Amino acid sequence: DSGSETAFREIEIGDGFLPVCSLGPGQVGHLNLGQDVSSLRFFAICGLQEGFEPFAINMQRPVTTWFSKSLPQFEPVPPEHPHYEVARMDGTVDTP
Amino acid sequence: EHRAIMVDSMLHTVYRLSRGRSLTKAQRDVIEDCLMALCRYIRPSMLQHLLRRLVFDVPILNEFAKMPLKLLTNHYERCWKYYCLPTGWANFGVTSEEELHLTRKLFWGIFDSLAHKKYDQELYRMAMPCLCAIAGALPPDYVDASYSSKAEKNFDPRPVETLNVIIPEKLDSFINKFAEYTHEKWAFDKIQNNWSYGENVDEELKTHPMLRPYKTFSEKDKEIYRWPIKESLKAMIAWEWTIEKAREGEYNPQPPDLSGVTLSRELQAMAEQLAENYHNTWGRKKKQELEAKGGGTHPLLVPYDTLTAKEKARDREKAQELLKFLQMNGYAVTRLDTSSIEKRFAFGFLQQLLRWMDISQEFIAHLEAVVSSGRVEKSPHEQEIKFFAKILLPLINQYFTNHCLYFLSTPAKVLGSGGHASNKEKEMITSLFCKLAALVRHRVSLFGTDAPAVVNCLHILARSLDARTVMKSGPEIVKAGLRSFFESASEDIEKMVENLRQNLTYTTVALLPVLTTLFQHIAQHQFGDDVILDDVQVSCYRTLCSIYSLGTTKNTYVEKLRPALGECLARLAAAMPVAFLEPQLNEYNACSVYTTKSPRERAILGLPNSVEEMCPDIPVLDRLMADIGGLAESGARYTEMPHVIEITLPMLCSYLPRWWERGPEAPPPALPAGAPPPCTAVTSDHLNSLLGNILRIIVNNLGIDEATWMKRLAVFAQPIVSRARPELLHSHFIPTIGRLRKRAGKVVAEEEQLRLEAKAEAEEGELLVRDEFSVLCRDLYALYPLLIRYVDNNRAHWLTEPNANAEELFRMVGEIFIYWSKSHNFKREEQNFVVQNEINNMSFLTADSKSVQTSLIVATLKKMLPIGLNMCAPTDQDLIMLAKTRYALKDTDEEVREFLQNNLHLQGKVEGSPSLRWQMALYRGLPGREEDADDPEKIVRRVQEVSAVLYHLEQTEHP
Repeated sequence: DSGSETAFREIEIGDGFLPVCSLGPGQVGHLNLGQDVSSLRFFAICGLQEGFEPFAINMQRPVTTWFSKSLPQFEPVPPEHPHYEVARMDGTVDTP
Repeated sequence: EHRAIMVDSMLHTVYRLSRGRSLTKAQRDVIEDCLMALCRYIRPSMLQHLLRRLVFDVPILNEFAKMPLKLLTNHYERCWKYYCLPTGWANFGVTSEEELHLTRKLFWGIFDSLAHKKYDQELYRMAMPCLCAIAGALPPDYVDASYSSKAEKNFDPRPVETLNVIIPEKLDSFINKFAEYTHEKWAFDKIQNNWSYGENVDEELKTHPMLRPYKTFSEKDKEIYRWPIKESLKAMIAWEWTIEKAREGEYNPQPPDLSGVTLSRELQAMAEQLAENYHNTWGRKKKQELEAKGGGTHPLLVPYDTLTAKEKARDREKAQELLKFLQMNGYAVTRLDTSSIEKRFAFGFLQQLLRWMDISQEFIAHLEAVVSSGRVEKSPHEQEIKFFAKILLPLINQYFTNHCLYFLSTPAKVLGSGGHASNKEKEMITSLFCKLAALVRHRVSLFGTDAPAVVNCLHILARSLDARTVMKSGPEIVKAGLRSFFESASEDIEKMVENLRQNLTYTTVALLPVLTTLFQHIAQHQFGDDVILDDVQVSCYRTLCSIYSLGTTKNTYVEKLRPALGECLARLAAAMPVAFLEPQLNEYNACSVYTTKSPRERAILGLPNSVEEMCPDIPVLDRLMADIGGLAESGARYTEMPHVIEITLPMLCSYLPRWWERGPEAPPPALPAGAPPPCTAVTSDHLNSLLGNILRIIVNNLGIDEATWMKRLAVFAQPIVSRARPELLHSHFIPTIGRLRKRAGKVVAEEEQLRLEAKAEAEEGELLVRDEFSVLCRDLYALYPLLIRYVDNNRAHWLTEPNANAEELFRMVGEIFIYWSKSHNFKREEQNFVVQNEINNMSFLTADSKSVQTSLIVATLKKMLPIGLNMCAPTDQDLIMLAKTRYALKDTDEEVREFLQNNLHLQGKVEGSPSLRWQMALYRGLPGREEDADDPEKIVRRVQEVSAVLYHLEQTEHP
């Protein structure tokens, strides 16, 4: 809206970054990382000769992806949970 | 927020000390600055208590209320999203309708107190930012909880006079019955807490211990508890209402007072006034205590409608439950059915300025009637003059600027994020705009100090005033008002034709720019098809030819304002849906009055049944292209034909792009939908030829100095650079950029021999080359925006299929860039020309459509650097960097060429490097790429040029 090309002008490197997508209901996308540079369309227009290596270009195996499986599963209550806490009260006497 | 009660009390005490007496100027200053800086860093959630205290007596609007008004104009300006946006302000919550009604009450109080208090300069200077801030903070779609409020008046709440007012006995039986029932229902509330009411006093009963049924329970204390409800019902009949029962009917009762049922809106308002009755009946006794101490105000002694959610609920919920309990038990009470449209803030607020607009017409009726008298000072409405133009005009300015998206929002075309308006609210803002046009009609000389304010606020009124609902299913009064305004404006332009050969100064500075903005606003909707018809279309019909006659005239008086006329006619050209420039196919055009009307109807409307006869002065678009092609071939000059460039080119470049969408080449949605003929032969060739013609006129008049119209010619050709034929590149863009390159190179040669010259000769020659470089930057800023649009249009094609013309252009613009980088005088003359003609905004406009950061030359270099970056090979990219470190060694370009001839022996290996491997793979598999570029001459030339571009670009960004 201001007119600059970059969406985020300053990002910390931190612990790294990963190609990510969130598809809604009844939505179809094609997450082409760029295993084949010829298969990567519009890359000559944007990304090539600007210094952008296609992500996952030499990686011979297709990149293993991780999807947010919406199946409920029991996991231990974190000690850092900002809403619930679990106390390990000892046995003592007249109390288990 | 954890300890908000004590910050509330501390804010209250600081306000008490700030308005307290026995304080010097500095002593009160410290307290008031503490108040301001304190509220600056306090969440607006807990400030509503101070806002209640503040709205109690800020409407007094005196010196003691000066600084609180400043506090309000800081706070309400700060928390815009908290009060206005339906979604709450970031990291905080959303305002309550409670606090929103304090906002409304504060705005109305300041407005009416300003309308009563006589004009004081000191007061009005500060009161008006507060009004703008409150208007911005309060959202338009907000509706008050009760439109028909009590609106009564340390105010003393007057107790309801129904204690002594007689009560009819046809409805006095149930007053007693209901009061006794509420005592019984209090006992029922006791037993709902598992506390059975006991005949005697018992400690185990946590709630009211001693309670008996009315047969034995003492009548005196029955009346003690029951008198507030008895008085409440007696009030509810006494305040001009009828609580007479709908049906014939009139210690533990299960049904309590409930508020489930809805009932009428005015009856809800009466219930709200009944809550006001509760407040004042309880508040008389509390005010008796308050005046005994003479300190502050009890928190609930402040009006119930200003109280917060819980304390206002203590009366509101009681009123609703009592009235709806009546209605459920068959006891409907009737008091007027005001629509929610009029209940909305925005409708009532702009209607309020409509009523003060007729009051402003009253003071202009006392001003215009006496302006004929010389040296007149009779001002019976001096307060009206010093209120309207002083406060209300920038008030509607700011409000319309900050809520124009909702005025312009439409139930179908939803533009405002908050929402859209009602049809009535859409039409009378148009009527307000027309009545302000009448208010300024022939009054440019009058209120001259506020004349720029009038014209700017009417520009703000000239936008978001038409939601294409007044024209389509709108009140005929407002439709006739706007149609007569159009007819009067066209007759006004017809008066300027006689003048050019007080309306003259009312047009050259007020009516013409506002007409320009209005037509631009119509074009930005692009729904002028329904707006410009019948009277509107005939008025624009004659306006178009009349201003063409002004273009025909060649006196200096029309010369001085012809650019403004040109902007207006371009706007109406993009707002005219008749295809005025195609008279041959006006029957093909459906929007024409010829198509819509019968020949007899045209005759009685005064139309010659033909656009040709209607405009004998303006020919067809084919004739205009023949003219402009002949003029460009003959080398048109700005002194030779100023009218063509500033008048007729706006016609052509506003008609052809917009009417391509109506042209046959534009894809119709379907064959039956596109069954009406396109009524134009423009297609895309006419756009392409028009762009070529303006490029030719710019390069032909590039030599002559002055010609300031280059800037507005460029922004007028902004929509025409898009969708151009690719051959135009080598046909026009390459030759004129080559001419500019060679000219600029001669100027840099003059600068270099000027450095070689003596000192005083260097200074004088430096001034003359500053003049030459300023006109050079003028020509660059006239042409290179077109280059930017063209290169963003065709960058993808030139990158997918490499273009030799594009590479030649790369070398062209690149050596222009290196001239700019070497010449420091060039850079500062670019900045000088930019600050002279305000091109800093124009460069950003060109960049967004399709200083050093906003430098046009470096911008068009970074747009099209990928062209030369494809020109160079990935194996030669290593040579590129090496030549870059070498150029950072400040080596001469002949030297860079010879050492690169040496350096051909260590080109980076592509097969060894995994990155260079695929870069070489794509570069070689590029369809237009050949191995002929491996020749050493081509390698050294292309690597030298490209690496020079990168070097100079990095020196520009960070030396």
